[PDB]
Amino acid sequence: DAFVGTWKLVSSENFDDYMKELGVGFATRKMGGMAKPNCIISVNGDVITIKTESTLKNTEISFILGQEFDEVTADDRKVKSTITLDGGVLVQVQKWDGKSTTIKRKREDDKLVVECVMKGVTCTRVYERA
Ligand SMILES: O=C(O)c1ccccc1NC(=O)N1CCc2ccccc21
Repeated sequence: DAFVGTWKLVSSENFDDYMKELGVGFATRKMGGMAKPNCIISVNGDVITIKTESTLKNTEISFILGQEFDEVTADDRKVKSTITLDGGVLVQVQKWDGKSTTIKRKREDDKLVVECVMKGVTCTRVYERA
């Protein structure tokens, strides 16, 4: 849809603070912060696939909107994820150990804008088409 494509990170705001709030350690935050991932989004019927690729870590999820799934995150959290489409926004919640974080993926002009919230910390990651 609006989301399908190959996208490259072009800017990041507050990612270090977000990783800290998630409980990511210093060494991993150091490696993660200077990464410039690509994100490849595809759809085949009910099933959406999001691949996030980088030099030091690749992840992939495939899901059906509204259907909870188990996910191991890039930082090795074992979470329950649910992704829904709300007003053109892909809204992902990840739940684990009584905590949650929300990851919203939105299309804005030429950008794929990713807003990540954990407690008081909001991180914005901006991607453009490769
Ligand atoms: O990066 C993002 O914008 C991102 C945004 C929302 C949710 C997950 C994310 N990131 C992610 O899944 N990965 C995978 C591998 C890797 C290496 C370095 C930094 C990040 C990531």
